[PDB]
Amino acid sequence: GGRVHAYFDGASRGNPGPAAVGWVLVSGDGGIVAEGGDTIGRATNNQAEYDALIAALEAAADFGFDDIELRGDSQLVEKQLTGAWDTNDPDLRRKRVRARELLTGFDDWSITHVPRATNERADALANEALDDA
Ligand SMILES: [Mn+2]
Ligand SMILES: [Mn+2]
Repeated sequence: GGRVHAYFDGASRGNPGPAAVGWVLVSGDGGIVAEGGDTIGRATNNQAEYDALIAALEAAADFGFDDIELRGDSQLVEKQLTGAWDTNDPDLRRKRVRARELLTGFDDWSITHVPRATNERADALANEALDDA
């Protein structure tokens, strides 16, 4: 039930190195119903952006929304998720299958690119968690 705008962001300090995720669930009247930031251990930049997507999807599914608008600032996640790009990387393939499994739970979905400054809150959640690692 209901629409949510789900922001997500990864942070990582190596290839791989210490990494974290951040995510924010907004209603349409603009309330932050839930948000999160967590350390995830060692991961690449691209892994952390995916892991933040998946954490956002899991939170939105938990809250039982039926219509999700994903908002993030990772080209690689967007292009792969929408099928514009593919990858050989079996790990990122698995993360896409997981994201798509989660998406199948919503009646409708979308994804939109926002500049990182627009994604400031998810970015702050990820980085504050990472700064504490
Ligand atoms: Mn990002
Ligand atoms: Mn960021």
